[PDB]
Amino acid sequence: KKERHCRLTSWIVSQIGPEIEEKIRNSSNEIEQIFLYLLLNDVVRASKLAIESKNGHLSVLISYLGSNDPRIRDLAELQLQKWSTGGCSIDKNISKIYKLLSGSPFEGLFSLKELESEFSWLCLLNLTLCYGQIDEYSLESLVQSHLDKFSLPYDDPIGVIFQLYAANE
Amino acid sequence: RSKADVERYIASVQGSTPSPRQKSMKGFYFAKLYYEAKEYDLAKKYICTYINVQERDPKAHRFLGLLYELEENTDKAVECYRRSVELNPTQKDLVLKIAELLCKNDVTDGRAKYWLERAAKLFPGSPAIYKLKEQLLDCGWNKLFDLIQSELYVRPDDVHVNIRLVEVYRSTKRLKDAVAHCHEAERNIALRSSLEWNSCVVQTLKEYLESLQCLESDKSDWRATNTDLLLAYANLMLLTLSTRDVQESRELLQSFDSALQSVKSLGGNDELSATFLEMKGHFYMHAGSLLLKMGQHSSNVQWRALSELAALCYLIAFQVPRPKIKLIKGEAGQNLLEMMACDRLSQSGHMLLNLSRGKQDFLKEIVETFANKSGQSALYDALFSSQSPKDTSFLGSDDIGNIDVREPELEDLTRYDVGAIRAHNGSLQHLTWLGLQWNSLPALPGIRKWLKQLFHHLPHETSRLETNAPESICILDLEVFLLGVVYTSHLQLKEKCNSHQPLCLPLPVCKQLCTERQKSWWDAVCTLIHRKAVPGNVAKLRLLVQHEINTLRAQEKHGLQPALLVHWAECLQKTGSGLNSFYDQREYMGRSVHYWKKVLPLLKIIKKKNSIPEPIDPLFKHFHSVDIQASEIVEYEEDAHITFAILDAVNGNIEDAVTAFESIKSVVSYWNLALIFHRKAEDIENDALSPEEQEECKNYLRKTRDYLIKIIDDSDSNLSVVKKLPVPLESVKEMLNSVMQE
Amino acid sequence: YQTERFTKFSDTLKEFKIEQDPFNIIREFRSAAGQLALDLANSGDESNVISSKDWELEARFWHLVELLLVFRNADLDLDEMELHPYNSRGLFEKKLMQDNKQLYQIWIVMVWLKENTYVMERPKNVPTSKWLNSITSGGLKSCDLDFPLRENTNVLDVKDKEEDHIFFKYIYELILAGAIDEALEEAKLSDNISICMILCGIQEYLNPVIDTQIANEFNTQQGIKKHSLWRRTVYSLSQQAGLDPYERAIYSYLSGAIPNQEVLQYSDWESDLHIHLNQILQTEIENYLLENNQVGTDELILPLPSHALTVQEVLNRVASRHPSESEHPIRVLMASVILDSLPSVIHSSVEMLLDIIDKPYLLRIVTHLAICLDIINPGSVEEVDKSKLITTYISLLKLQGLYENIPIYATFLNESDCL
Repeated sequence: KKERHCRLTSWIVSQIGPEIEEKIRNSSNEIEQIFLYLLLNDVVRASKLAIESKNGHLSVLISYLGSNDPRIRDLAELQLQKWSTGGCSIDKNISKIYKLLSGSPFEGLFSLKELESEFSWLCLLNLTLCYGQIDEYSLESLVQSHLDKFSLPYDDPIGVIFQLYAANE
Repeated sequence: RSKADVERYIASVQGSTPSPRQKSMKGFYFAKLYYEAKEYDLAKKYICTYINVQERDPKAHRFLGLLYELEENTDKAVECYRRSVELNPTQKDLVLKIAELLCKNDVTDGRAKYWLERAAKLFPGSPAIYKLKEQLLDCGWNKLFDLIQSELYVRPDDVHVNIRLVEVYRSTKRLKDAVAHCHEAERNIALRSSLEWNSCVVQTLKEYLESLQCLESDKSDWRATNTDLLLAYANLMLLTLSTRDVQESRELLQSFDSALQSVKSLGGNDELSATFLEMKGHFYMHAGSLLLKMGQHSSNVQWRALSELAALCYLIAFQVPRPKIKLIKGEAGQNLLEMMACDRLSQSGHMLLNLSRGKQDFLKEIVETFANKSGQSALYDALFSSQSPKDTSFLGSDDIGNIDVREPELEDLTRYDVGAIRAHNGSLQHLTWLGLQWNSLPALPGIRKWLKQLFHHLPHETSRLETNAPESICILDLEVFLLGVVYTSHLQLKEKCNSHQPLCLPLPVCKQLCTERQKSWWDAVCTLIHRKAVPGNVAKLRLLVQHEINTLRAQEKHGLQPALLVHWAECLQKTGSGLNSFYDQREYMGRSVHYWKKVLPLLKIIKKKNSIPEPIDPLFKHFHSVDIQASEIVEYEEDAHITFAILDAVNGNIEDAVTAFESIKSVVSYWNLALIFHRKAEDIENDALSPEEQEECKNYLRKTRDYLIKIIDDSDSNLSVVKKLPVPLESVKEMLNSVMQE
Repeated sequence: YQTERFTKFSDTLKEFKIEQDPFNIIREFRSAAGQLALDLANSGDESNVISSKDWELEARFWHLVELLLVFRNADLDLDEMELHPYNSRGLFEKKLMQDNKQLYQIWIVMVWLKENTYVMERPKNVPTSKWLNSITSGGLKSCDLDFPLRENTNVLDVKDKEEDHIFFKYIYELILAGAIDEALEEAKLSDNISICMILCGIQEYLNPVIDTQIANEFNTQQGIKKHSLWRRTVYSLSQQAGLDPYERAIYSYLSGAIPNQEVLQYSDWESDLHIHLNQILQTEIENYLLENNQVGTDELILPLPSHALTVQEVLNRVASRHPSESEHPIRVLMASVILDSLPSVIHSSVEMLLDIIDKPYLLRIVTHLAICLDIINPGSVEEVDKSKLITTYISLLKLQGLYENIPIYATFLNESDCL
């Protein structure tokens, strides 16, 4: 399961690669770049840029992405509720990153679902597959979880294959 | 960014993906940055091209609709929202928007009506829904009135709608009806708490006083309406002080003082006179609260002088006697007036104390120095600008005679609080404040009595404890809840001032003391219980409550720090151990044992200096300020074993209870040992029965006497033991007198 | 009464020679000294606070002795661990600690060091929530720890910084004491979720499913896979200024580094020694992992030092950094035990009887230690040295007028004949 997961996610990163690299080319904000590096499933360069842009704590936090530590998951979500109940202002991309640490980035109450309009469906699916709750789910039911949140274009065949894969039963 | 940053990125992805389809699929992400660079004729064409290839994306379609909204092209913007909505039905906010825009542009077509109906069922009775209902009608006077009335039938607690009724009355210049409804509505407990409503109440009344209709009609009911103005002023003052800024609050005081001066001249012995009495107290109390607000921001020299000044104000208020309740026409009116009286004595009371704890008999000095008429001018000076005429200002003309200068008694304070729980509609703000004010006192508040005053006939413990469905909510759950809310609140404020007294803040001045999560829960369970929920929102409210139940009962994934559980356990034991009835004793002891049984596994891991698994978004914030230490573990294990024994005794396992009680030589174990030895004696003491048994029966009564004496002997010697008594010292002595006369 | 002392120690020896395992002797010696440490400490002349500390020190010495000799001597050799390359770093760390006794000893010593570390009382009146003052003033555009790092620290209110100081200092003391669970509890409960999360990176990755040989201790994967990264990430964070000195101190300790001067200046022999053994340890593990290709090149973000000190050298340096403390006669024994050069020092202080007589505890301690040693390891201390030591201590039992309990000490020579 781990092997298969790693190959799938390396491949998705192969596909979304240029899209995101373009987006990083045009960003004017460092924390957003850090997020985009997480979009390429590159935890280390996110951590590094964080470090460099003087965002050190975040940097540490980032290092958890891809270990599925449920403690960290519920803590990140907690921080998010506390902000989303008062929290006079939190940077738009730090909240996104915390939402990634929460393990349920659309399935949620600070939801990245609106990124539906800014990214390839495959890009977001990468987010579910990499963070998302890898251990608790089978590859199939995980992918299915994601698909349940987003309609794919009828005509797109790589979409179709994911649907047939997730459809299992 | 600039124009160059975004138009240079054109060549960035143009050199990465050059085919027309991928060039157009980047249009949304191209348009994403032109919306940020203030380019709307350009951003429009970028998104519109992505829509040419990705015609089924609800996000892109909405984004163009939101962009056509900035362009004010209603026909185009609406259509865009429609497409995003028909693609994805979960976009409720867009169903409102469509309904919102259709009614603003043109109502002639029924399509605007249709979308408004859907918007209503997606947001049951929201504030915007009526707004749209009025907009659709706008496109005649009698017609508007019927809408408001039909709307008020099912939504009598809506602030905005009732305001509109007064405005419609005022538009037809039938002000008598405006005040009439205004008066009958001052009985509504919800509206009385609405800042904007009370503001409307103050105006519609004044307008009627000056109105030609008020004089012509008669001078008999003139007094009646005049009472409501003062009441409105009091409520409006309470609210303005909390939300509004320093300037606005002070300004409201001048209108209040003008009204008081204009009213005192009439006097008499009726509701108006009685109202003036109670409202007079409120004035100083709020004025004192107002004073303390200014000093908080100000320097230390002004603080002491202002707090000195405020202490006098609260004192004046507290002194004011309980208003003559019998003297009012109706049951509703008199109960209201008394409710406010309790609120005055309670709020001013705790303030008087918290300010007097600063120094020794600090209160005496305040009176001896500022009770002088010189203080009256120093009060008018600090509060108001001296330019205003000091003759018609009530503050400058009041006869400050024989200030009691007697600090309040706790027992009196408790009954003031309990009677004023319904003063501010039981807002968790109100209770969390009181709970904190009692956090510094040696006597604890009757929370269980507060909740009984709020949710009547809500069982102490629900039979169906197995599930967390919120039909099984119990006064214990609430009691357990408020305890955490206050235990949490105290720690949060303690942390705040440490970075920078917390007790000294008056109730209006301080901000939210609980987390919006906690407040949302209390407001939900309150609306649910009191039957003022919404058929549509019933399921949502119900689930909102359900979410937290499993934590109040320490079930799966409870966000409870071990210290808070222990606090719950002991706080319920001692709360229950002092109760008289068995039903209540059993329940509170049961829950206490329950929470204990959940902590001890944690304490054992903590006993060996290990780490506790921290929570995920807990309901009650964790703190290392009160993290349990090994120094206190053995005590809790002991204090818990008592709670176990107590429940064993109440259930019938006397043999094991005594065996446990006797193992630990604690003052509390004596009162339990004594109380259960006395019962075994009293029942068998006088019926015809074996003489040998009678001697054994007397022998128990002899043990009772001894244990009560050990309590008093150890009690009189040391003060720390007096505080450990599970019941009052005088109660222990009371039993002993009867025990020995037996 | 207190001039009972010798009895207690003597008493323990009685019980041992009479139930005819010897590690209990020392355990009791420890407890005995500790009990005495309490006596002189409670209510006392301020001439007693000194000899009270010399008893607490005494006690710690017996403890250290127990720990190390138990591990070294109760060594009955278990089964070797057979790893595969597919195995997680967690297992390799475990293997390392199993196979390398030299290094595990360092662990044992650090454990002892932590055991005896002082921690402040839990801060009271802690605030409801984090950076509340800054939020309330307005001006936190982001509520994340890194915000005032992204742009001037002028963002954070003074009181908030003051509280962050209270927190990070408390967390640091807890970390040096081994109280990792308490540190996580404090982080959680004090609304420092992100710092908590940082503290979670301490664990190497294990998966009970893959790393079979620990499918007992664990039911769920845990720990973090890209640890060399984590470690550089933390270390770099540690070097970034505009953080509270205790926070930086924490990250230093976590990265296997040496905390900043502002914090380190207050560390004593024990604290400092601890810090540097931690460094040895960290470096040695990461090297063990590199020699087995269980580190991935991507993670070598930054240079950390690769050369581990020897315990010998750490001791020498820490010594020269704390000469007064270093030279204290029981702490010399502490080091002597740590390096195993212990009979070495026995024979030594023996020849110092031929400014050891000036301090009372010493002659006793060395004697009872020598006894214990030859009991546990027959042959340990030279026959002569035992003779000389007991001879001199006995003559003090005489000077104290406790002839009563001299036979017990006699039970180690035919020289006893002469009494």
